[PDB]
Amino acid sequence: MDLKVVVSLSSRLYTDEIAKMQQRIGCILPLAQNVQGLGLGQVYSLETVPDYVSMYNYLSDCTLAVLDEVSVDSLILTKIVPGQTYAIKNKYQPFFQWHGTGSLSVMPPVFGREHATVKLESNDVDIVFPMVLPTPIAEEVLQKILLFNVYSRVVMQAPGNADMLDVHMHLGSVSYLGHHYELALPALLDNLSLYFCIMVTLLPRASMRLVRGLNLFQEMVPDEIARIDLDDLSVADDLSRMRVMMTYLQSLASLFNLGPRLATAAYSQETLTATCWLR
Amino acid sequence: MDLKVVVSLSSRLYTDEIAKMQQRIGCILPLASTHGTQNVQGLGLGQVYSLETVPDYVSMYNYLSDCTLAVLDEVSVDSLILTKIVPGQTYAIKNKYQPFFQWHGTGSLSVMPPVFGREHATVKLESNDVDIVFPMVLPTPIAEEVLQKILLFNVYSRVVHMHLGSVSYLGHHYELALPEVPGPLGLALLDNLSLYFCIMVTLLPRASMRLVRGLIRHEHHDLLNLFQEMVPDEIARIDLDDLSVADDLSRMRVMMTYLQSLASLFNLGPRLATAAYSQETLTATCWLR
Amino acid sequence: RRRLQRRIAGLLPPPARRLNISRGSEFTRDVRGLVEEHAQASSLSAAAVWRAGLLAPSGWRPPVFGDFLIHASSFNNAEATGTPLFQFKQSDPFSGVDAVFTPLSLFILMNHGRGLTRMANLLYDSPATLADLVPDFGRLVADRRFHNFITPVGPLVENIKSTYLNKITTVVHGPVVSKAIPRSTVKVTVPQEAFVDLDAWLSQPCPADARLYVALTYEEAGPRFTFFQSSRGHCQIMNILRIYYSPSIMHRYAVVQPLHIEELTFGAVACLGTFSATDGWRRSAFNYRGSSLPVVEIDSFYSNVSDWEVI
Amino acid sequence: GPRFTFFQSSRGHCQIMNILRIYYSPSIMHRYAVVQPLHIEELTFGAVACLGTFSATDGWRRSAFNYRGSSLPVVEIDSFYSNVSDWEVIL
Repeated sequence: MDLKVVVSLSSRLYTDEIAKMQQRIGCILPLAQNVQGLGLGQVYSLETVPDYVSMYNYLSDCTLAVLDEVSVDSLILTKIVPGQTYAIKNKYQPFFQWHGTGSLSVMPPVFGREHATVKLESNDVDIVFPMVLPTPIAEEVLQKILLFNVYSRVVMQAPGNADMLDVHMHLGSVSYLGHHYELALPALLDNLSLYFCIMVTLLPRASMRLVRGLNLFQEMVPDEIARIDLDDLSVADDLSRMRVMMTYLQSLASLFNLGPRLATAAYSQETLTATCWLR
Repeated sequence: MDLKVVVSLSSRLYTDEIAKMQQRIGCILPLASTHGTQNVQGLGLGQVYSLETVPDYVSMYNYLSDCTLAVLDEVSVDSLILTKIVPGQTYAIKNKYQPFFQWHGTGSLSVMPPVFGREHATVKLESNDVDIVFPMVLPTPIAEEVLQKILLFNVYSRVVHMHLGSVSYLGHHYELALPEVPGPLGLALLDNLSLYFCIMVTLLPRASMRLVRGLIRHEHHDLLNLFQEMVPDEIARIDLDDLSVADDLSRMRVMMTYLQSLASLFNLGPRLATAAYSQETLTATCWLR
Repeated sequence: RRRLQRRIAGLLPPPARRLNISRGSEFTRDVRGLVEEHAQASSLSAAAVWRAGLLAPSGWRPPVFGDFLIHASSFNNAEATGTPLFQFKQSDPFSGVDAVFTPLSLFILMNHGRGLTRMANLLYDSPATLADLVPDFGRLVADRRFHNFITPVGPLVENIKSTYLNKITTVVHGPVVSKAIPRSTVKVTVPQEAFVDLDAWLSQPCPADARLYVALTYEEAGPRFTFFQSSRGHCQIMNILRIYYSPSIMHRYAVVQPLHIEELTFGAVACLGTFSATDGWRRSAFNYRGSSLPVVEIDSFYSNVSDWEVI
Repeated sequence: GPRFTFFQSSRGHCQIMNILRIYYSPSIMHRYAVVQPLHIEELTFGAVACLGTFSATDGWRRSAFNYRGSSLPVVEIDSFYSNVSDWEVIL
């Protein structure tokens, strides 16, 4: 079949734009054809706050596409389907090695906007690429950025319980299969940390309503501090609490799944290219 | 690959049934088998959704995620033709559904059992005494709220509740059918959620309570409106301790894998990726994600 | 050369049909050729199955293969073809050698420290090089992180023999076919003593493809590998194994201490592929020079390995 | 308990009795040390019997015996000539 999608470039590029595109040819790019909303760069603009949850929901909504050639007037890219495979490359300025890892995540880049972008000065837009990275690295950087947000908020409010340097000691670097990567951490990512925060502080009353739904067997295993609570609450506020509880828990749980999870078979470290099929 | 099953009827279709089927062409229908010729007795969701028993939609979720999926193209006299859905093939699906949920977001849709009432999708054949029910097709943000309302009426049967019963959509509000007792597998799913909550109530961090305390007292977000300026004493009595980093990171690793377990537990029913949804034709070129 | 021309004439896709809308009389012979092609690509004769071989290049796909380099000492060349291999995650940057595990070698990795035992210790008598082959086994099943360092790469299809530096070629994703240019079909051989059919344990919708699941678990005796076969989905089979793991939740109730997060986690499951649900599994017997064990034989496998989803 | 140990030898009966006394002289002291001969009949220690001859050159070429699942080492004596004899006590 035909799958070669052309993006309608109205403006002809200069030579440094060709250099900045040929640096990152093997990576993937999302989609909505038009050229303004062609990538994830519309979230990382100055138009909206760099929020995480709407970025991830757009990224799970929007299809992806890998590009093979770049010309000066036409952006040639092939879109992703679950049918066949494509060859993708890890050409991100935050570098990560695919040494035999069969799983790949497409998370929004929380390594900063400048670390994952291509800035088009002559063109109207400033495009970015989403982070393609192995899934244990992905969940690890999710943990170490989420707790960095929480532990940074707790020291903005009162640093008498946590310390910025001590949480930066353990949360400054991930380590997986020997490759010791660094986390450039300086607001961003406040919606997700607030979601997780209100969700884990709302789970005790949810678990107690669940254990009073249907006895001492499953009531023994909660700890004695998380067991004692006063059972005096009206039906309206508690109904709203449980509704928004399972709402944001569904958002959180589908968030901790990393979108359309790419899979690779043989990664050539010589060519930085692996066969990649949608999974 | 001519994937074209012919579901032959046992008896002759009447004219009002012909108009009722031909009004609903291109809608999602589940098959029992994938073999070259099936029968109406065994077609559709009517074998698991009967008028006899309680509507248990969780076993229907599991039947839908198990069984193959199809869309209807031809209804003639004495026969109707179905087209199977395989991964790797793009199909045209028209929004001909009586609970009008517009797919203007063009996100991932979800096949759902007709929780919104049998009577709008109980499409009737009096040729053979069979009641084909069409499963409802709706987007994912309405799918998560109908699934949480299904899981919440079972826990709020004991202890206003019209907000719990009816769905909250931006365009319209449709009333769905709620059974009082969910059934065997809905109670099994809520029991699995109960054991998950009773186990992971102690696998929660302690700096988030300091976060919600400092943010309710210091900088009230829009997202902190649910407490209405109220904190229990449980938050303080798990804030009586000092905060650490290693056991919190390990608790967070097992937390991410348990919330992945929660995600794939709540992910019920097949999910189809849309591509270039046409509002004017009311159809959407989709493949099975 | 003439044999090569007469063979390359056979392996040749047909030319596409033409419509000459511009001329008038050519449209007659165009639609005449169209009905001539249709009537002998539809009617019951040998001309019907003749058109099934041209394949029209969504129907057929060439599969990918996994080329890996191991030592010949960790491998037994006397095995049958469709052996589900388990690659281990290597921590070194430029290693080149990867720890693959046939289920017999996986069985002697399992039991050493704690018939399948007889066949496994008859093909893989030495436990020193293979327990040495992993960096650590007891702590890695103690921290319950052994699952993420085990990745499946599907069944073997062609093993080139070697005195040392053995190379295995396995189908990781897609339809399992042999690699030789004379064609053969690889039967996936899985030993019965770690296999079960889940419908024999359950005791009704006819599916398209019945999947094959592997569920490594952390049992109190040690590691246990189970090759599950089911009729259902991934999000379905995790619920089915939630019903099956009835003593596992009792063991999880048994550990009073919550801060030790090892014993709250009980293994992970992985979807290896999708075979023919109609042409079901057969029981076969892979023989060695000492014994012969019952081996579950699956034909027509379409492999797509899933991640380790934690129970 | 008893054992049925076999012996191949190219020597006479008169030599095989004495050389088996010499070979089993650790076991005579062993049996005297682990049990004490309170009664008369336990003073005896084993007996032999000549079973037959074969050519000493190409005898006892080793082989293997395979059952359904196992294999034990077996010995194999060619061109035998069975001559049984009576039980000469060894002590």
